[PDB]
Amino acid sequence: RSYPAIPRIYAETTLNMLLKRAKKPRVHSIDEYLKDGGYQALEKALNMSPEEIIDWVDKSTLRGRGGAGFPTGKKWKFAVQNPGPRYFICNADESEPGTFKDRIIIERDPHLLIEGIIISSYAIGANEAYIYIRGEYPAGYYILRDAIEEAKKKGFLGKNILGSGFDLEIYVARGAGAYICGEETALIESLEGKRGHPRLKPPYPVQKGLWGKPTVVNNVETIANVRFIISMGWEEYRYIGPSDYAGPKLFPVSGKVKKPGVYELPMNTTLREVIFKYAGGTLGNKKVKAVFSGALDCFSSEELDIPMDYSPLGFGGTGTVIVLTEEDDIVEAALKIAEFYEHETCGQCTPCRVGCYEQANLLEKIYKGEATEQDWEGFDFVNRNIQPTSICGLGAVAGRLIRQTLEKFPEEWEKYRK
Amino acid sequence: RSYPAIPRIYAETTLNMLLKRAKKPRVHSIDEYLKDGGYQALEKALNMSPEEIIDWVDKSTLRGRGGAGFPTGKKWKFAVQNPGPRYFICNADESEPGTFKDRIIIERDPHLLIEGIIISSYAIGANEAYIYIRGEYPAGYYILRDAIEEAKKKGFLGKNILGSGFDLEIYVARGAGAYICGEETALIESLEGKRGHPRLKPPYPVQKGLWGKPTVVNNVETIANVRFIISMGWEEYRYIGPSDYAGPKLFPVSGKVKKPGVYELPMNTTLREVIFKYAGGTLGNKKVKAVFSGALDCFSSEELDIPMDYSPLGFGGTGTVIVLTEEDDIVEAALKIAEFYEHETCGQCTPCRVGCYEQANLLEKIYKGEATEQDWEGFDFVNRNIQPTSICGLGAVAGRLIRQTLEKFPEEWEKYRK
Amino acid sequence: EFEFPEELKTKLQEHINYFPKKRQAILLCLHEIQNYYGYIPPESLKPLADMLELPLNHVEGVVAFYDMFDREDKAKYRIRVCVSIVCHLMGTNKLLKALENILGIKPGEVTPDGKFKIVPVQCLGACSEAPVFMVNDDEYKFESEVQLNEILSRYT
Amino acid sequence: FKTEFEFPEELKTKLQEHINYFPKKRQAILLCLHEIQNYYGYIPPESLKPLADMLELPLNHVEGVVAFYDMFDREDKAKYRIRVCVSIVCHLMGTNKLLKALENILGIKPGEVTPDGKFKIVPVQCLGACSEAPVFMVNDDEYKFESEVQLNEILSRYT
Ligand SMILES: Cc1cc2c(cc1C)N(C[C@H](O)[C@H](O)[C@H](O)COP(=O)(O)O)c1[nH]c(=O)[nH]c(=O)c1N2
Ligand SMILES: Cc1cc2c(cc1C)N(C[C@H](O)[C@H](O)[C@H](O)COP(=O)(O)O)c1[nH]c(=O)[nH]c(=O)c1N2
Ligand code: SF4
Ligand code: SF4
Ligand code: FES
Ligand code: FES
Ligand code: NA
Ligand code: NA
Ligand code: NA
Ligand code: NA
Ligand code: NA
Ligand code: NA
Ligand code: NA
Ligand code: NA
Repeated sequence: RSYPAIPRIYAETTLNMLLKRAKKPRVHSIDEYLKDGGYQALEKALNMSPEEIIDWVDKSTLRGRGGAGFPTGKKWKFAVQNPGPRYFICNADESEPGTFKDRIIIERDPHLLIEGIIISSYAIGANEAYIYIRGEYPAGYYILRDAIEEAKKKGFLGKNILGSGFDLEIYVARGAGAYICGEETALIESLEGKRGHPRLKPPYPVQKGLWGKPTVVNNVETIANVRFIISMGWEEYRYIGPSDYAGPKLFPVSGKVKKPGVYELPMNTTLREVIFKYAGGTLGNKKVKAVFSGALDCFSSEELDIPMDYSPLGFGGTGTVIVLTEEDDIVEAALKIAEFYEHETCGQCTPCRVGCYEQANLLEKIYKGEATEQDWEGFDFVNRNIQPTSICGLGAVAGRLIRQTLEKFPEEWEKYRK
Repeated sequence: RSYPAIPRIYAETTLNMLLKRAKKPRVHSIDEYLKDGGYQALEKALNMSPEEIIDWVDKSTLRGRGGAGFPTGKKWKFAVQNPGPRYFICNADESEPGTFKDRIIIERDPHLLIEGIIISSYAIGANEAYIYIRGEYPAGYYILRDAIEEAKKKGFLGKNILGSGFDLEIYVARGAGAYICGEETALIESLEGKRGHPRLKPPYPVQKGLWGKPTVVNNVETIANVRFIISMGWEEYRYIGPSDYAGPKLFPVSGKVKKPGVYELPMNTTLREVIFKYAGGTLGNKKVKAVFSGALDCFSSEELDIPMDYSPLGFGGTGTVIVLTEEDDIVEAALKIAEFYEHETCGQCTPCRVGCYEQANLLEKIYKGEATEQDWEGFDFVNRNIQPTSICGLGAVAGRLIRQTLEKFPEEWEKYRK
Repeated sequence: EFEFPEELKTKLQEHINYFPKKRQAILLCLHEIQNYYGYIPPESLKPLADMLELPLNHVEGVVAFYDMFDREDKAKYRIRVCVSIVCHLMGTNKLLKALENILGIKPGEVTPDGKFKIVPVQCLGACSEAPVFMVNDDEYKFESEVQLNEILSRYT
Repeated sequence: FKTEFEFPEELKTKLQEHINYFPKKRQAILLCLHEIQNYYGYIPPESLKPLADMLELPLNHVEGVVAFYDMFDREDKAKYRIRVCVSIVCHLMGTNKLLKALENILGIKPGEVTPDGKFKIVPVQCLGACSEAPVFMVNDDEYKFESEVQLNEILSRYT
């Protein structure tokens, strides 16, 4: 049927895995998915033991693509140590600035996600699964609803799936405007009918999650790798990219490049290569000034030779690349990051509630040239004191990027201070 | 990327339609195009039925710009009365002397053409279209290939374009030296991997063309109008220029004028105006002696007050204006026209095959003062006898211009007969 | 006095019956209500609460927490305009100026007829196509005023 | 000693690309021939047998096509083909001055190749640039001729 309008995000792959179909800006339905061997990994998964699927995913070295980078197999392993019933959750809240990687799988190759969800669910003995998709992805929501019906009619969902004895239903939930709902425990609260307030950890979801039961939450992109691991085997999967950090990775690239969009690349790829080899270089061929890794880290133009991996010195994060060039004002940009955290703190913790607001408000005073000497010292102080007592990672990071800009672009800030 | 070098042909418009971007002598890529409302007419077309689009184009009074001036809408109606599959061909062979109008749309505003192709293909139910571009336009070829990729990226081509269900792929073919391949049946023969031999008609391409299926061939300039018909509506389009010869027209002006180039003008513009009001008058302010409508007609200094339309008393052709002034030798010019037909006859028909060669051979002897009395009489006879048995337009016209020079410039020919 | 029109009550019951537990359907219900009225009626919360078998204060907490929901300004068509970092760098201000040139309003404001409301929002997950805006569920890249004018004309 | 001609890999790959590009293989004949001529500086007559195999076409068909299309040359290898327009508009505006200048610079006339195999003058019909007459091309690049000095500078770019 007809779906809401979506911009045609450019996508390019050197690997032809996650973007084999999704490199084309259109909905690929079940017959088209089946044509290239769709749902065959599922069929194979169902003839394997749950424990063996966990072992394969373990040995693949797959790590979470949602930001915390936790090894996926070990997470599944932890969940099945605890008595059932168990729940599986696909996290499709993708609300961090610059990050649009997950939506192109949802909207173009839904069956790639659904297939991974069913395997993953079977692996942990979950008979009930959820996609939590942000509310500002209305098209993605209707695409997933229709695509889930397609799987049901083709016998991949429902009871006694393909004679295996394994039941699964997949419910699709919508967010309603809160970035914190991407945080796994807030996600769970939202699913339980409530405000999206993170919970004190421990306990962690794999022990106590939805309705207090063992719950695995994985990112869209993470789940999208599952088909491939079962299909190729773990050995062939690790042969993709560097052996230490193996597998396909999506990189959403925006800002001042010639070819903004999503790039499927191996994680030995450098940052310079993303920008200059793949994304076309910079608009106007201007010099790179900085790269914002979402709203988390700020890399200087002296840090481009780093690998796009999960190594200590690697880019890290979710591979989100926002490029700023020599005429972008670093302080204006830091203001925008602060504005984001001001709008997204849930307010449970006092230093986070108060600091996200003051960092924005004082930084705005600095930008507009209306800051007193005390507002400047207060800004510095607040920026260093959002993290105390915080029970989730938002409060841990709301000052991080801005602090890095202060360290790496002192002269531009000094100008504002004069 | 780098394309082959092109001369910067001057362009000028009083209507600011086909030459809106192409009046600037560089490539305009998709972002520039989209910024001016590009592909918006396509989007509106896909919300209309194919029948409505034919009716709009029909009602717009758009006529072919390739030389035959056949109503475009009615051509489409003829094609769609025959069972599919149907094919669409944009003719980009532009190889007639003096004619350089189509290339500046291809090289400067490719998307104007591609957008036209997609609407037209949708209108006739064709899921496979071709551009046949002469091999002597390499840059145009590479510009079209790149531009077609851009269209795919933004989902204007491929399967299920913009949720419409309409599928399309545009293929780009190259010519290799033959003017005859601009003739629509020879074009089609070339696209089937064969020599460009014109076919006996009937049957006409709209019933039997590429692979024997209904085929619409349309000229570049014709297709470039389709965006505007849809965008403005057929009613507003028809209000441009004289109501009986409506729409923008491109006029390639060359030879003894101050400002040679392409002019977009209404078709109630006179020939005198093209030369003296737009093209800057003549070099050295010398008098006009004659104007060659390409290699088709020759007009005298007494025939300048005629409309640049397709009226019987009008300029006709493709609007190609080649200006000769008072010191230019008409016999020498005629020789050049003779040499062209000599080089481009396919040779399938005997009077064309031998008449094109003999006209040029005998005229060369007349010009060099080596002609016998019997060569004079033979030249006159062959000039009148190229047309018999001919199955395409070349044979019918290979003597036409030269005959008009004999009738309108007898004193200059007599000089050679002495 | 406030009962939901039947066509809507039906639609809400669908959501409430879709998850294993009724309460899980609060957000879908609120999206549905807002869709229907062009905003969230405060008086709509009471009977919604009854259908979810929840207290009213819970429903009220939820509406107030989730930013997409509005209980103040009725609007047929909500123009969500991205104000985050990437869209800012790539021309949020030109989009807004161009909205203002065309609609006569700024972010926060509803037109007099209640047809268009401009809603500044955080990143919409389409940064490659900055600057980005939605009109209800439809999402688009901003190219120019000329291009914007013709998109908005599709909404009547 | 001698062997049955085979395409080098670099070329065989470009050829296979053109054949895969259209829905029917035989529709790629002209793109294939442009590619061969681009690789060798001409069309080698022995190259036509194996192109016919790849096009699933009879050899005589391929030969007929090669003979019909004027851009293709089976006689003379040249690195750079100088296509000189000899049609009506270029004639009126100085085709002869351009050929004179070409003879003065390169020492050759239309239809000839320089001794080194570098340049061949090829007279052609209207190149569709009549406003920038007189027109010539050097392989894919196209220019207006202005004068001997300006011509020499253009040619200095081909090496
Ligand atoms: C403030 C904030 C916001 C988000 C997150 C964290 C925090 C602290 N996380 C990470 C999430 O809690 C969890 O790590 C992952 O969803 C687990 O899946 P993977 O192991 O990465 O597949 C997260 N993850 C995700 O998949 N999508 C999202 O949009 C977000 N958003
Ligand atoms: C010898 C000869 C040469 C040509 C043509 C005819 C003949 C007899 N035709 C006209 C062509 O057959 C056909 O009429 C048009 O391409 C149809 O398109 P329109 O109806 O003009 O849009 C033609 N048309 C065109 O678009 N470009 C060209 O270069 C030529 N060349
Ligand atoms: S750290 Fe901030 S976002 Fe996280 S729970 Fe505390 S107040 Fe909420
Ligand atoms: S009239 Fe001349 S050009 Fe036309 S088909 Fe016959 S021989 Fe060929
Ligand atoms: S910053 Fe606007 S869509 Fe991401
Ligand atoms: S006559 Fe020479 S390019 Fe046209
Ligand atoms: Na893009
Ligand atoms: Na097993
Ligand atoms: Na994400
Ligand atoms: Na959300
Ligand atoms: Na040709
Ligand atoms: Na709210
Ligand atoms: Na969005
Ligand atoms: Na030939």
